[PDB]
Amino acid sequence: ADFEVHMLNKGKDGAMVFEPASLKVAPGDTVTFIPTDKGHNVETIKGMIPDGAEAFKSKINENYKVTFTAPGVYGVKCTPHYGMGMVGVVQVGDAPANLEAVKGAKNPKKAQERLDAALAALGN
Ligand SMILES: [Cu+2]
Repeated sequence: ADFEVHMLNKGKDGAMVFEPASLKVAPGDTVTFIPTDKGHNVETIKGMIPDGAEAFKSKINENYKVTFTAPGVYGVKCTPHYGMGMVGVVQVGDAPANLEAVKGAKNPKKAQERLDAALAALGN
């Protein structure tokens, strides 16, 4: 399955958002991060990627397709807008094994708020 996440200046949850900010996929699915607004990118957050994943960081304005192979929870940010809370979560598979690290990872306040809401939306 191939999914899309929009990078937006304004969305349902306010300014500087990924929509959807919460997504559950299967191993081998893809997610494309779409630069619907300019000025955004996607980057994995420190501490928020599972065993066997590779860190990643797109270029600003890049239409960025990730194939998710390693199971677990991924926290992503927009690099410039991380302090404004531009973040999202992708869960790959069921029963993610890296929740403790994910939940303990440090983040700016607005980021943490949105991450925690994304995680709760995933039933995590
Ligand atoms: Cu951004």
